Amino acid sequence: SNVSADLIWEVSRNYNSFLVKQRTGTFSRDALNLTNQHSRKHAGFVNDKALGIVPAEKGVKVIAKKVKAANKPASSLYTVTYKSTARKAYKAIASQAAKHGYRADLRQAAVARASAILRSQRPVKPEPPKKLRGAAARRAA
Amino acid sequence: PTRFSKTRKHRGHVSAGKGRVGKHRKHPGGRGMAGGQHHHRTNLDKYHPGYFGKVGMRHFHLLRNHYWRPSINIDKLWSLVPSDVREQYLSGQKKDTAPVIDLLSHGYAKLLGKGRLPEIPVVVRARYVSAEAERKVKEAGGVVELVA
Amino acid sequence: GIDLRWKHVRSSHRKAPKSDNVYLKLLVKLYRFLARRTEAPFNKVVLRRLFMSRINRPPVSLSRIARNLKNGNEKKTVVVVATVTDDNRLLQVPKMEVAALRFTAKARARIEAAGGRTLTLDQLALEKPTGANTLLLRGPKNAREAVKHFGFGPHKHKKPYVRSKGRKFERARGRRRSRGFKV
Amino acid sequence: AAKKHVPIVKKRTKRFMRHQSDRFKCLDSAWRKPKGIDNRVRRRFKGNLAMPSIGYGSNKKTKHMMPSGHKAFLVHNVKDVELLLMHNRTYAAEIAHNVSSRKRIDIITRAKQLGVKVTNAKA
Amino acid sequence: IWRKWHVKINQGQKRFATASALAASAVAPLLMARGHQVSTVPEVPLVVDSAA
RNA sequence: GUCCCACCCAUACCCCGCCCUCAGGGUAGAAACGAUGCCCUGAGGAGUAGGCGGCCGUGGAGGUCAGUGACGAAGCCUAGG
RNA sequence: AGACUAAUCGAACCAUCUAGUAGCUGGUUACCGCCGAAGUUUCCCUCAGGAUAGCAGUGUCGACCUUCAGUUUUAUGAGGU
RNA sequence: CCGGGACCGAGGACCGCGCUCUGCAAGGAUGCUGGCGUAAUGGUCACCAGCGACCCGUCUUGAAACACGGACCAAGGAGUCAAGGUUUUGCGCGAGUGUUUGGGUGUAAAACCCGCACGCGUAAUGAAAGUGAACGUAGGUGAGAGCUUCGGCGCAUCAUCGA
RNA sequence: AGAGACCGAUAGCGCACAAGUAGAGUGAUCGAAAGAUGAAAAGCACUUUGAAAAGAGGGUUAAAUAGCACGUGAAAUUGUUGAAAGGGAAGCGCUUGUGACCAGACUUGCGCCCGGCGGAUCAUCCGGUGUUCUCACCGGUGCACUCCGCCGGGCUCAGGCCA
Ligand SMILES: [Mg+2]
Ligand SMILES: [Mg+2]
Ligand SMILES: [Mg+2]
Ligand SMILES: [Mg+2]
Ligand SMILES: [Mg+2]
Ligand SMILES: [Mg+2]
Ligand SMILES: [Mg+2]
Ligand SMILES: [Mg+2]
Ligand SMILES: [Mg+2]
Ligand SMILES: [Mg+2]
Ligand SMILES: [Mg+2]
Ligand SMILES: [Mg+2]
Ligand SMILES: [Mg+2]
Ligand SMILES: [Mg+2]
Ligand SMILES: [Mg+2]
Ligand SMILES: [Mg+2]
Ligand SMILES: [Mg+2]
Ligand SMILES: [Mg+2]
Ligand SMILES: [Mg+2]
Ligand SMILES: [Mg+2]
Ligand SMILES: [Mg+2]
Ligand SMILES: [Mg+2]
Ligand SMILES: [Mg+2]
Ligand SMILES: [Mg+2]
Ligand SMILES: [Mg+2]
Ligand SMILES: [Mg+2]
Ligand SMILES: [Mg+2]
Ligand SMILES: [Mg+2]
Ligand SMILES: [Mg+2]
Ligand SMILES: [Mg+2]
Ligand SMILES: [Mg+2]
Ligand SMILES: [Mg+2]
Ligand SMILES: [Mg+2]
Ligand SMILES: [Mg+2]
Ligand SMILES: [Mg+2]
Ligand SMILES: [Mg+2]
Ligand SMILES: [Mg+2]
Ligand SMILES: [Mg+2]
Ligand SMILES: [Mg+2]
Ligand SMILES: [Mg+2]
Ligand SMILES: [Mg+2]
Ligand SMILES: [Mg+2]
Ligand SMILES: [Mg+2]
Ligand SMILES: [Mg+2]
Ligand SMILES: [Mg+2]
Ligand SMILES: [Mg+2]
Ligand SMILES: [Mg+2]
Ligand SMILES: [Mg+2]
Ligand SMILES: [Mg+2]
Ligand SMILES: [Mg+2]
Ligand SMILES: [Mg+2]
Ligand SMILES: [Mg+2]
Repeated sequence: SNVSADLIWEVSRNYNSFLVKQRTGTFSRDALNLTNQHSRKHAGFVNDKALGIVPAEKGVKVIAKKVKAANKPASSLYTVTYKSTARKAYKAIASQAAKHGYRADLRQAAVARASAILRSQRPVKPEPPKKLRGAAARRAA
Repeated sequence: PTRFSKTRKHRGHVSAGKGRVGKHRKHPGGRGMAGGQHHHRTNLDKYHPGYFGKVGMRHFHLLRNHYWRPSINIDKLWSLVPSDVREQYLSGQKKDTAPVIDLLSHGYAKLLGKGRLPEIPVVVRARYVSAEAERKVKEAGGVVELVA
Repeated sequence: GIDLRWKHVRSSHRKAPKSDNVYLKLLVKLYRFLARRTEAPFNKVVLRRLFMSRINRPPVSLSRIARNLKNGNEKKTVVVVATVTDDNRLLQVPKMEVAALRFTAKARARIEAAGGRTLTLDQLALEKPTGANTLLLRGPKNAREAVKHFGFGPHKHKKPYVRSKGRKFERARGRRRSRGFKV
Repeated sequence: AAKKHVPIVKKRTKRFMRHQSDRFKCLDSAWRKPKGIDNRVRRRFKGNLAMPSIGYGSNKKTKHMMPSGHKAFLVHNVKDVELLLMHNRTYAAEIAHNVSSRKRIDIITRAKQLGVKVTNAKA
Repeated sequence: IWRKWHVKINQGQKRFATASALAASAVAPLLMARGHQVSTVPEVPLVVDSAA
């Protein structure tokens, strides 16, 4: 055939609508891109098998590409929400990524993304008051 | 496009790549083909031997149509037959019929004899024919006939 | 100081294709892997020829293939990293298996009609990853109109740059003894 | 805290000021390579301004790194700052100058949630 | 005014480009990478009954 | 004038770090990669005229960022980063 | 008196041909990286200029072939300082 | 074989050469401890100090020149475009190739479609009349990448003798 | 009459304005500069000082440092204020010092034990869906020698600057 993951990467390597390039780095805002980096490894929209993790209301929501529905986008994503426990979510995501050979190279990235989202969903601590060093004398008067 | 040109790279460099001693003046050496038998003679003799002088006789009011006689070789003679019929002849499904080729209809006037011919009879109608082409057609078993 | 005649000398050969063809890039990746992971010099030669410009990949005709198919080469697979064209002068196309960068429509049709086989270079890599039983062919590099003009000079019999051909165009004084001298 | 990294070395802190820009107001201080035939700076006379060279290039490990060890990433909204979710130890968000105050507050709140350092958070 | 405003393109190359664009239009990743919202599209070469 | 000892320092020499250039290798039954990437090793760096490469900036056009903005765009000033 | 002919006269003023031609003078606009000269040959109403070869850059290609060398050695010629 | 001093610590799981072999000074710094946790370190600016430092551009063998231009500032300001040619890139098709003079059509200067002729190429040579390209598996010799059944087959290209 | 990958008030026609105008020349001819308050003049009533121009109050406005010298308002150049240096130039490079003024970093985070508080899944099993067909999700069960979170104490590890 004329179309493959390598061909799609060849045609989308230099520019695509998900690319965000600037000094100090080039990122990708693709939904199926763990680490949000621009590379064949993580450009999930070009690969037949890919994973994406987004925040849920209380846990994480994981989408995986279904290989048989690559031409049917409305039914091309297998979605599952994990809102029980951080460790159970990690276990399920790691199984999803490695047990059946579905992008085993993305296991660490997917677990780290789930951990980062769950950490962000925690309450934030208030910032300590900011001290003054040169403004202290001028504002003390 | 202007952004790919070397003038953009010469910005900030005085003399724009034309040198400081030689300065890109207007026309040193003259315009066009000035000095062909002089300062430019070295070039006009190294390249273009035969630039100067006359050779041969004149033809007032030359009408190019008088000399129209495009030529085709016998090696491409069989390419004038349609591909299916040509394949039938080459494989041998006829051997009782001969193809008659109208070179003038195909746009040719003279038949030349560069290539080889398969041993298949073929009638060729041509205004002109070379001796070798005629001999080769006859040996292949056909004939050439003059048609004007 | 180190007193060197040459410093920072760059390699004079191509290291990648100047083309932006995506399929050519994929083919180059495939043959880079093959040339790295195999001992066959065939793979390295094919990889280097995949970088080459079009004038460095002159076309090969069916008649040129037929010439080299003789003398014990009939069952070898013909490999041409170039375009394979047809030849009207060849009336009978021999049965042949050819892997080429591309084929013209007539060349492909005649090869298939003669009982032969047409392959791409990735198919060739699949069936013969080491290039075994292959016949690697190149087209005529110098058979080009521009080359006829190269190196023009006295007593070199090259083609001059003229706007037209005729008695009035570069044929007098420098080309015959009746007009001073000949070349 | 940023990722462990080798100490940051600059090799130079001065700006490579243009020749005679200190004497002529028509000359901006931005560096220009002197092309003059007699130019002492071009000929590298002792005691003159230095010309920039590739030898001054910073270490590849610490290039584009602010003293805290982070690389600046310019963000214009919350969705932009969310791109740094997996990079809170290597990248710090810098809010664009033309961002409104409410959007700045939203970006700062989201960056606090994500643990991403903001270089220009105070306002 | 006699600047070369228009560009002559081979018809064969025009037809290749058109065919290549048509082929690319059938690849779902390419639509998203070009910025189309096709997450709810039932099938990438989306065909609607001509009776509609 | 001759002979001897110690010492001073060049952008030279030696050792080390870093930048770039050039060169030579590794990297897929892919747990895979801005393969235009990464990893390993060696050497080299003056330059007018001039050549080539890569990049920065400006006016306008197509696509895209579901981009920024009267809760303040652009511009301008700034011994603040 | 080459004087005067509207402050203009060894050929007035105005507009146009006209952006007249100049081998001559002046100028010719961001950065970094790599390479890097010549003022010599032959011809030219040639001598403040050209073409021509040389020196230079870039792009390649060829098996980069086991050859190449501003060097020494050995053997063997020439020269008239 | 013993001291005394200086500068430096690149790399980052293991892998290797090894030794004085439960370990080691053997393919690159660790261990212990103290003060401070802020303008203390550090950066920027102004000034003093030590050493260094001629005015740029240009022509030129040679410029800081008693060589020329430059009082200062803002804005403007100089290798463009067309035709023709050439070589080298990238493309499409390929013994062919080129739709767009024109016609058809159109959501109307776009896009799409069509073909007769024509240009270039497919044959050269001679002033011209004119003639016009295979003895050979399209030749022999020496090389020649790559294949090889290991006996040779020999691309491109070069030199050479032939047709 | 319709358009533009055109120009945008030193540009674009010489002319975006009472521009072929003002002005110059006997004349033929030559020939400029010059756009922008504000949404709306609401274009500053009134008091006071002054001969007046104006100033100071006051008023209009979202805004008067938008006041017909009117959007923004650069540089050259100038005034005041503050700091500093200066024995026939100054500027500048390397390097400290002083003074002034500052950006960061830090003020924690990980784990492991011992108590307190809260919750209901924590394993397992059953059923239904999904899926990469063995990995999950959703319901039912669980029901406190589980699981999760928040406080309090102790310990461990890492983490800033100068030594
Ligand atoms: Mg230069
Ligand atoms: Mg000049
Ligand atoms: Mg000269
Ligand atoms: Mg010249
Ligand atoms: Mg050196
Ligand atoms: Mg001779
Ligand atoms: Mg005679
Ligand atoms: Mg004569
Ligand atoms: Mg700096
Ligand atoms: Mg000089
Ligand atoms: Mg070095
Ligand atoms: Mg250099
Ligand atoms: Mg413009
Ligand atoms: Mg603003
Ligand atoms: Mg007289
Ligand atoms: Mg008069
Ligand atoms: Mg008079
Ligand atoms: Mg007169
Ligand atoms: Mg006049
Ligand atoms: Mg050099
Ligand atoms: Mg003469
Ligand atoms: Mg001169
Ligand atoms: Mg003598
Ligand atoms: Mg003598
Ligand atoms: Mg300090
Ligand atoms: Mg000083
Ligand atoms: Mg001095
Ligand atoms: Mg002189
Ligand atoms: Mg000078
Ligand atoms: Mg003097
Ligand atoms: Mg002079
Ligand atoms: Mg002069
Ligand atoms: Mg002057
Ligand atoms: Mg302007
Ligand atoms: Mg300007
Ligand atoms: Mg041209
Ligand atoms: Mg034709
Ligand atoms: Mg003829
Ligand atoms: Mg061999
Ligand atoms: Mg105007
Ligand atoms: Mg004006
Ligand atoms: Mg005007
Ligand atoms: Mg008048
Ligand atoms: Mg105004
Ligand atoms: Mg007011
Ligand atoms: Mg104001
Ligand atoms: Mg205002
Ligand atoms: Mg104003
Ligand atoms: Mg000022
Ligand atoms: Mg001085
Ligand atoms: Mg200091
Ligand atoms: Mg359950």
